[PDB]
Amino acid sequence: NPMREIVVKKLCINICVGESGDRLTRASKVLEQLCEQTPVLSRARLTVRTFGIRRNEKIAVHCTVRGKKAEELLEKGLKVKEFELKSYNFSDTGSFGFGISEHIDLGIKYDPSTGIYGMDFYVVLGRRGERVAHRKRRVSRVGFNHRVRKEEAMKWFEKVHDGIIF
RNA sequence: AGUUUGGCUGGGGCGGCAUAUCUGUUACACGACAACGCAGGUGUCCUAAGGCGAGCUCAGUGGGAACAGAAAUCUCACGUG
Ligand SMILES: [Mg+2]
Ligand SMILES: [Mg+2]
Ligand code: NA
Repeated sequence: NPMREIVVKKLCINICVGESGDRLTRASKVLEQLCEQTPVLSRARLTVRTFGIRRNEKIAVHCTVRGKKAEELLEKGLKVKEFELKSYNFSDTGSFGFGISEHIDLGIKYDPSTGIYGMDFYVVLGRRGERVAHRKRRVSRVGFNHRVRKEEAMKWFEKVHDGIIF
């Protein structure tokens, strides 16, 4: 069927830094730069003495991207990881992710003020017509065979660009 | 000089509060029912923790992502409470 193909729904970038000061402020500037889109902050839940954080205190910053920018951002990440992944990176849901250690490598001019950060990339894949599980009116469940499974995920990956090590 | 120096109570005293009151059970499938019977509360707190409209779904579990681990943040699914 023409609309049984697998497309990329969204790509989510997350930066999980500690503290709630200038480190968070600079990280937000870096993310909104690479994302050309306003990011949002996140607050903790519990209080942990070991991690030195309190409840509802600013910790991380993240954003989500859909469309062409999502596609090209994904390409840059795979280029940094030379289009090479591992077997234990794909979930049975039908998604996968990875992480770069230095934000310089993506092709961003280093600035001596912001510093160097690492980031997380997560990609969600699914067919067309999943809105039935998200619309306000007459919400239902997607069919089982229509759902995306893990085996089809790597096959999609190799099709666009191979290089998976089991 | 005048007067007073609580009560209940398996005698009275010391102890306790069964002295004004709320929930479950004793209580015998309407209602009502005792003991110093059992297990616990009350003399406060809130300009929002009051009023309404809208949006959302909780506890938890499983699969995934640099530092990150049993436990930090992001994502998908299940989830009659
Ligand atoms: Mg009767
Ligand atoms: Mg009765
Ligand atoms: Na007496």
